[PDB]
Amino acid sequence: MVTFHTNHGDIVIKTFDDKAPETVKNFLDYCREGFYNNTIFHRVINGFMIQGGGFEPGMKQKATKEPIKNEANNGLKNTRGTLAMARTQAPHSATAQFFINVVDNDFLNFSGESLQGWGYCVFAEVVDGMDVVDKIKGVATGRSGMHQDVPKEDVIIESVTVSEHHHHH
Repeated sequence: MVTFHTNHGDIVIKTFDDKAPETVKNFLDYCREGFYNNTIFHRVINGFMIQGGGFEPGMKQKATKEPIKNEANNGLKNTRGTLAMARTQAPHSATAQFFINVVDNDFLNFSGESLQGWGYCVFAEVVDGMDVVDKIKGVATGRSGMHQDVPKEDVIIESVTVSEHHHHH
């Protein structure tokens, strides 16, 4: 379990380690290194998704590690509440940026191992605090430089805490 402490409240997510192992490992390495601390949700589109984890206040982009394999051929769908990795045109270009689907976004789903089929890799899902996700998706937005749908008041991930539960027979 991972908890995003945002300035709108907590978002509690469960990772899908078995179905997106490289993605989850990449995501947890960034969390534990402080990478998402003081990043913002820089692209907020109501009825679509909220996207964050790349930019500090002022649209200061952080340097990232090497990009990761797209694991979207895991069968998981971009339904409301799931997290998926943002990326550019190249299917294997994801680094740190992720988004939370706020409706079912079927058109993001993997349909084949190709430029247009690869889609977006679901690796986790919100298990608590969708109210916080729904409050964020509804904030006022505007333009910033070459970017659009930037929240007029920064929506900030202040920090991330990881929760583990270990079981012994």
